Amino acid sequence: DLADRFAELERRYDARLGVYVPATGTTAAIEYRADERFAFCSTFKAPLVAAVLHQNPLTHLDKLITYTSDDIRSISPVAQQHVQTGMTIGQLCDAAIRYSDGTAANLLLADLGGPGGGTAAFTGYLRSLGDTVSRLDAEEPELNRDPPGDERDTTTPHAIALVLQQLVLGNALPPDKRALLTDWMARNTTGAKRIRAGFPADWKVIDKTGTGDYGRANDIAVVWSPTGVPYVVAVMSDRAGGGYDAEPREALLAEAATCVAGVLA
Amino acid sequence: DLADRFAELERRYDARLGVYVPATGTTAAIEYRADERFAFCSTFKAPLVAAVLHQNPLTHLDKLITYTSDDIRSISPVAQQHVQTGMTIGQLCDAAIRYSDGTAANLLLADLGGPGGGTAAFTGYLRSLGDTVSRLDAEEPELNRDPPGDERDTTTPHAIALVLQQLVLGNALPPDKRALLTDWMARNTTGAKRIRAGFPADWKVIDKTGTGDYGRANDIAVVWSPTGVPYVVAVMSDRAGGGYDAEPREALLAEAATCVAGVLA
Amino acid sequence: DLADRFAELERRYDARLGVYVPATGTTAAIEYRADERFAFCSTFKAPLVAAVLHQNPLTHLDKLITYTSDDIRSISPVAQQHVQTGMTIGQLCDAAIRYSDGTAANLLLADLGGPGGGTAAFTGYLRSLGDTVSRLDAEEPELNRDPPGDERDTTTPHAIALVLQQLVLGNALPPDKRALLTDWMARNTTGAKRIRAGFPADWKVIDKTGTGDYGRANDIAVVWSPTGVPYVVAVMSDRAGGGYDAEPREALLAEAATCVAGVLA
Amino acid sequence: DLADRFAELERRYDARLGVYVPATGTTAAIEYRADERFAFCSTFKAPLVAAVLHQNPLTHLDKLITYTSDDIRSISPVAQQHVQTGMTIGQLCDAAIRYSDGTAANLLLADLGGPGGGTAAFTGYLRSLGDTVSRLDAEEPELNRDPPGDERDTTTPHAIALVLQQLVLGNALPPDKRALLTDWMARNTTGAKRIRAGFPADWKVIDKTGTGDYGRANDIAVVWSPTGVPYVVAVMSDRAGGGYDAEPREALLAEAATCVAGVLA
Repeated sequence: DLADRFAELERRYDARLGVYVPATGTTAAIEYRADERFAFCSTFKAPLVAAVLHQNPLTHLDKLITYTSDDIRSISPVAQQHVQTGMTIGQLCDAAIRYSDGTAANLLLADLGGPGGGTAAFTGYLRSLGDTVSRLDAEEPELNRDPPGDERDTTTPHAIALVLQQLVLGNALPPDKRALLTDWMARNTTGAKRIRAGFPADWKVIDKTGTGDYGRANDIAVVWSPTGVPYVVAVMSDRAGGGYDAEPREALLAEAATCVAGVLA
Repeated sequence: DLADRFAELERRYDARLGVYVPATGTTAAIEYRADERFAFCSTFKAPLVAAVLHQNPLTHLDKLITYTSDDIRSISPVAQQHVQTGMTIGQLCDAAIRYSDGTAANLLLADLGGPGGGTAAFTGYLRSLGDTVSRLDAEEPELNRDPPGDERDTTTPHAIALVLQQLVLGNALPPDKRALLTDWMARNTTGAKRIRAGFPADWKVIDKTGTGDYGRANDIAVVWSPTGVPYVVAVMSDRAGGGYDAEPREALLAEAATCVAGVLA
Repeated sequence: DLADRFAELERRYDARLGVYVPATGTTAAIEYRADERFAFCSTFKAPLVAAVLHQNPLTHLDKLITYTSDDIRSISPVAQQHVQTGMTIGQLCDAAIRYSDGTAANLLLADLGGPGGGTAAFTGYLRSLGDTVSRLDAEEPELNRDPPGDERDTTTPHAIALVLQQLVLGNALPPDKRALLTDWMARNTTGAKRIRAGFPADWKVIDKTGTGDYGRANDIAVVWSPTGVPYVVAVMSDRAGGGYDAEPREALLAEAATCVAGVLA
Repeated sequence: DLADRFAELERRYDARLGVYVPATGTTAAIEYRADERFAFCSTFKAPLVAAVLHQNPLTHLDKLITYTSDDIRSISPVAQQHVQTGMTIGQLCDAAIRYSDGTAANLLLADLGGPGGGTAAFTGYLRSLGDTVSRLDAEEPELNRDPPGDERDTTTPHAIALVLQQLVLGNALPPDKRALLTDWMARNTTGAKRIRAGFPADWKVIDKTGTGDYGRANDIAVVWSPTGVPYVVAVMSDRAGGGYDAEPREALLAEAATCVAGVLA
């Protein structure tokens, strides 16, 4: 009965929507286009910070990285502000999650090293976590604007929901590094009108958004019931039909989240 | 099926739940124990105010009313403070909507004249909105204490929703008088943890709570979707098994309002 | 010289304003009517929680205190919702500060015991702290409506600033108990349009507010420079000449609060 | 008095501070080093846009301007992504106000035509507004690195302040184009930590920042007191001496904006 509401919304917004909420115990797993590929956009920055955390001792966050004006090829609300002072790996993590800093993402990719600017190294991480589907091919800003139907720079709601579940709810990171990943997502500044807006205020919400061309708008999140149960909520959308220049519609994602919330209550 | 949910919430919370959302042009009506009598408790204070308004000119609102300390018989956070100065009728209106002032409701009843200190004149008024079910027989605070089974001082979620919908959305009052009600109901102080706690914050909510013995908790409220679509939501509950001292479980009404929000999104 | 802006502010709000900011290491005190008595109103609730915290082990915060609907003689946003279940001392503390709950403060005074329904014990605690001017005589709601000119239930901005400094910034409490009072003040709901509104958001502001008749309106707070210097700011006002029904003007306090920030920076 | 506060802030942050608020009817103007030259930096992009606006018709905003990868020489997070799409003038206007787009600056200058790649055109327009002092001479990013003492590419707080007042507050643009300026300015991303960070949140703030070398940081802004009254605040600063790569200190600009808020409150 919930796959009809989602469908009514797809036509309401001239958009395509994908949803996956992994199953807990006392509740069943919500899915809708759950295995249809959607473009990562900036949502990849959450496991990207998880990857960098994984591969290094905490003392590595204090390492200072330096960059030029030419490294700024995308919206960078923080990296634009320290071109000559540079920033430590730790701030790049802060920026990449809390401000969706495109440049910070691109440096953290580099910290991972390897071919393809670190993208292949990153897709390695997801595989390690059990994710046999996602793939990262470009850096910012290209990874937002692959053509519709192109499998490059894509994930599924099913697969991204489970990478998130392991990172914050599971054991992919040791607790000290996990709390860093969590607190960042919790102090995010970019998802106030998405899954955050579809849930009551006494539900805690930590999230990481993603936005790109072709009307793409995503929001992956972990939410906490007012009694303290956690649920993982992956919502994803595009409007590829209306062209590269199609505005995204955040309301669709907030409205989705409200259908989902009434189910988890 | 949304009715399996309300029976879940009943089991999880050890209660009897009652839900009625009038059908709008764009949605079908919600029903769960819709035409079962629940106790009014303090929810009658909303139709009470619109009664004094309906019979009297706006100038009536300045009739200062005086009272003794023996007239204070229920929770009356406001009446208690003016027991030597008195309160105008329009204060007793503020008093009784926003603080659920028991005593002020008793005065407001007396102001409607008639036998049983105005309860006859009041049920009388309800019937002019087409409501032949509900009745008010007691005063404050006895109406809160009727045994289960007993039909005195009872309404139903169907009955109360439609009355409310006439008074806030409909022409049951002219605009000048109508905005005094909606304003008090909007700046109410007693309902933060009920219907309000279960709709996301981009929804506007105005409510009047009621609470009494045998676990009685209610909230009648008019909500507004983030795009301005008004709905009407009547939620009532009692736990007439757990005893006369059974505690009311607000979470139940809040968990139920989230179910409704799922359907209206 | 900051005495000129204040006196200008007295004139266009038709109010009388008291202001005190104790002198920190590098900066000189700010005073203006700093020793003219002003009514406590509800600001006394914060050192009252201090007094209860002081005389009892932490486990005393679990004592269940039980009250009746007769005990509700004043605005009590939380105490009015737990008349049947009762409330613990730590619940009362939370209400007394974060919601200025009136009934909550009365039971806490009763926990202090002693003559005067506890007003004696509270006034003595203040002496212990160094305060030889303030005095609590009545309970709530009487303490809000002593007539102008009446020393009863009055403190001074001077005296209240030095009490608040010792509780928050000194050793008048031990760390475990002190960090409880701060958090309650840091998480207040009544203070958003006063000293909080007059300080840039990058400053941290914890406060307790007071409001009574004759346009009385105070706010007592500790603030933190965005580099972390702490300052104490006692601001108190009334409009007692306008009469018992004079409205308080919150913007006077925000604006006085902005005058002071300009000087702490 | 305030004059002494700004030289305090100068001593502590190790800069020379420049401050000018035009006098309004109600206030007397603030001046600190007000007619001393500081470097435009990015703040010229405010009058730059209004120049395109003034001279061309609205349709001109839809002229697409194509550019090469060689034309990217400054921090250009928006121009970096459209090297194939090109950008309309309206877009290069957005980029240059809200993201301080270096490479969209130049393009708009080249739209002003004439000699020096439109630097001669630009001052030209400045003089048509009364401003006899400021000159623009280079482009991005040369104009950000002129040595101290050099008069090229410089303005003064008194200078820039009155042009900004003409543009946002005055009649240097017909209201239809007057709104596109202020709108872009209101939704600016590059200046959260400067003047905005020094005025309370019930003050509305619009601004165009500038940054460069020798610790140069500026912020020109139009602020609105909570009652509705508008002021113009020009805040500039450098730290020549401490070196060419001497890091700029946003804190200073935020500090000084809090003293301004002190006087105007």
